[PDB]
Amino acid sequence: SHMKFGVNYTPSGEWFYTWLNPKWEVIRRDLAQIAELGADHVRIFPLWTLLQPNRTWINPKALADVRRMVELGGEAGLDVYVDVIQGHLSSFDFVPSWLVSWHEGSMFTDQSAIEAQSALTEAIYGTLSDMKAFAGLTLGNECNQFTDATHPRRMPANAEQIGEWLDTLIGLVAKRCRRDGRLIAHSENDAIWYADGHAFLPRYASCKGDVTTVHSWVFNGTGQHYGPMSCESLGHAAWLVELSKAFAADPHRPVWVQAIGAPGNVIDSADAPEFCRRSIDAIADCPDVFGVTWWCSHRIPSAFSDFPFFEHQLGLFDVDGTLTDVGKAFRDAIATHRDTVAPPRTTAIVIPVDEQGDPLMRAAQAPGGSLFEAWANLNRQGERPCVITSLDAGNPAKLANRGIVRLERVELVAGHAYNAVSDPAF
Amino acid sequence: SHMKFGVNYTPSGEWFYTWLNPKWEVIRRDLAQIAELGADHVRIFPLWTLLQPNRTWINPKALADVRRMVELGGEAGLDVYVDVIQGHLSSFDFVPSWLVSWHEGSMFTDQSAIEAQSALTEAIYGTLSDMKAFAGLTLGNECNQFTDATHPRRMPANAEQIGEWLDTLIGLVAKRCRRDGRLIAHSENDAIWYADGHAFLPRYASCKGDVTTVHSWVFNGTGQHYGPMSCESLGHAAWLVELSKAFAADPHRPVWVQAIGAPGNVIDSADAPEFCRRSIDAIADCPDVFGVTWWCSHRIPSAFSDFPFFEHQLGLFDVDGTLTDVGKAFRDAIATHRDTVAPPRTTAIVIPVDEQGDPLMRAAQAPGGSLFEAWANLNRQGERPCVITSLDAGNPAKLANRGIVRLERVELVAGHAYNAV
Ligand SMILES: CC(=O)N[C@@H]1[C@@H](O)[C@H](O)[C@@H](CO)O[C@H]1O
Ligand SMILES: CC(=O)N[C@@H]1[C@@H](O)[C@H](O)[C@@H](CO)O[C@H]1O
Ligand code: NA
Repeated sequence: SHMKFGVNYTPSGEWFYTWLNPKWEVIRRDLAQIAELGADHVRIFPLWTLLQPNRTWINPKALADVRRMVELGGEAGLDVYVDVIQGHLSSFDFVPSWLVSWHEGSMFTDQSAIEAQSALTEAIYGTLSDMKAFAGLTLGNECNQFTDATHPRRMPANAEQIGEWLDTLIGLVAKRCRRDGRLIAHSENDAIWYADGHAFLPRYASCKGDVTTVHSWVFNGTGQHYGPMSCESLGHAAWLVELSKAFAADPHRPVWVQAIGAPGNVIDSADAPEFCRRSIDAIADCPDVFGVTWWCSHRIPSAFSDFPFFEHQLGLFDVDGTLTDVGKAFRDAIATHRDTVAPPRTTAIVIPVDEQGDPLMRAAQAPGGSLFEAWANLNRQGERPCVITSLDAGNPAKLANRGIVRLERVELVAGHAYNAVSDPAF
Repeated sequence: SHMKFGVNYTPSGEWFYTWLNPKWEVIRRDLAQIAELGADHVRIFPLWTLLQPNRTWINPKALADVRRMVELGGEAGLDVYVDVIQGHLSSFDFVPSWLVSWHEGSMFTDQSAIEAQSALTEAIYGTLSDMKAFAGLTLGNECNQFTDATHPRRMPANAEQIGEWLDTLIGLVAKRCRRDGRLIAHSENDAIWYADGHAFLPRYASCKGDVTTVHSWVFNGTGQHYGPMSCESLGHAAWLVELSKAFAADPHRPVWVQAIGAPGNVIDSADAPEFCRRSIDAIADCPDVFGVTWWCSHRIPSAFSDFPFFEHQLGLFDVDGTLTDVGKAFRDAIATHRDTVAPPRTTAIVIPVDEQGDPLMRAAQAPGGSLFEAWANLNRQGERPCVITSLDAGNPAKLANRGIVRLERVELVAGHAYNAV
């Protein structure tokens, strides 16, 4: 099992505002730059407001521009994954006018909105279905943030409705994807792992869609509470990988670290290269990792305002296309880990779950929680821990299937370090 | 004093979603159709989300597309008025990501947002300043709806802050407009005239900017309470014209009926042509009317969803491009009233106001109110009433300046018909 290595593509010069009038020669250079790092894929992000400005009209020009960006990715030698619904990017919401204010509604429970997102998922897949470089689709970037209790314009949903939303949209394309050789996934931020009462449940990420996605951001309280270059912080992405597997029905389901960056609000810019290198060392020591997709390709121009300041500095390339120090670190990490194979992990911490396989207390596996710290401490001691649920602890078939020979039990104690946002202003 | 006649331009085929990828040959045909009616101007509506996707970046392609649309209006023989901030159109809000949810803010009070709207106003004027067909700008369509308490995502402001917002944005371009021969205006929905407690005040519409704008929509309770083809309904636009003048410092300031339609949620479709004709008859008998701008040019395609159903039928041309019966009525109204000059109105009903010139009770001038009905009843009787405030009533200079020789005082009685949506 060998990891893919890719980059989340932020267009240079105009960011995602480039979709209004893409500068195709710049986008061509951007993607060639990414390929020259040794990346094998990119993840790209069209805007929902431009794709679907009316509930029952999808803009053909927006679809054609997505196709053109995929085409240029292929011409650079990259596989291209497309996120369908943004939705949310870098602290900003892009919600079409037919779901705001006078037309406020929940994308998760309004049947007419669900039908619209279904039409959009089918239109994106159908537009791209003939492209050799089109590698797969994700429903959208961290869509669960819209339903969290923290959201200022929350779209309500209970957990059963979220399950139906995922099943509906994934089920539109899952059969096509498997027959065509493409991937279908969905993406939640870490509230799915950490926030008690959150309507997206851990098993949804680990059982629905073809691969589990995790987005690893140590500004979530981990870097603040333990230190930016602590083992808890450097190992955070590996923790999410191993945590997610506890909730998977498939004992070797791949886990995609679909976004990870070195955020300057907690990690000193001089440490970001080492953070990159050592975070990927830790990821590479987890079996069945689908790939690592760094956030992000290009710095945000300083002309653009209201981003959390660190978001500007996340790029592997600066605004002119020059490689940054983190870019150099990621390039070297790809070369280092192209054929790293991780050995099985055989000591498991046990997460108490209910009869449906859901955590009794997600706060216990959040930064500062008893389960979070049990894993981190076994990790620091060199024991390479994995994670199972209490239900599977009594299932020798799955245990033997994963090669687990030792169990570690701890009680639930909530952590209080978790940050649901990236910046104090939110 | 002669009226201009124009149309609010809704692009055929794709509505304002056309701004994503304008079909310029279709837009050229749209504007040629409008000119063939005998219209002399159009009002057009760029989208804020496309113009200013970041607080400190205005999209040059969006500016250039506005310029191209103005150019084609001129080539069709039309003057083009541009609304800067949409903002709000036909029940939908278009608010950039940097002012919503995690970035929620008030366009009326957040200084950084005010500076962004200032940059956008200057960029629109500067982009269009060399265009012969560019006739003027309005800050945006019914922007006050964002601060109304009825709005589900309200942008708060008190009346003093609204006044400063207007003064700030208008003052950016007012001198340039006067020097270049163009107009600067702002636009509120009728909450400014009717909604007690609303932070936009009547005198703002009648004193700030170069001309008063009124948008006349009888689904506001007038048609429901009196009947869609009652004199109260047919005269509602003329009423807004004459009511607005009471709060104007300038005794001959022009009043622009900048939007008026025959909404099918209260007016039977078979009656809409007569509603058009007779509403304009009443408007044409008010002096100092800048113009009448019908809502709207082209019907919204039935493929588009979530509009109030009546919005689909407001266009003068059908989805196939054929002239509707209301379009024929508007075309004939232009021919009828191109050279109508309204004589002075000399009998005034008096609006009690406080020392700042604000109504003591806006509900009394709202549908169902005593002042609203006193005007409609005098107009129905052929008395051609105008409107002054109680402050005016003890100012012989202004009274003489407007030619007012008779006053009618009426006791305040609140109306209850007003619909804010
Ligand atoms: C409002 C806010 O800051 N949201 C951020 C989001 O932009 C980011 O993608 C995510 C990563 O986990 O973390 C959230 O807290
Ligand atoms: C939410 C809603 O219906 N808003 C409408 C607005 O679209 C219309 O332009 C205006 C005309 O006066 O009346 C408001 O009530
Ligand atoms: Na529960």
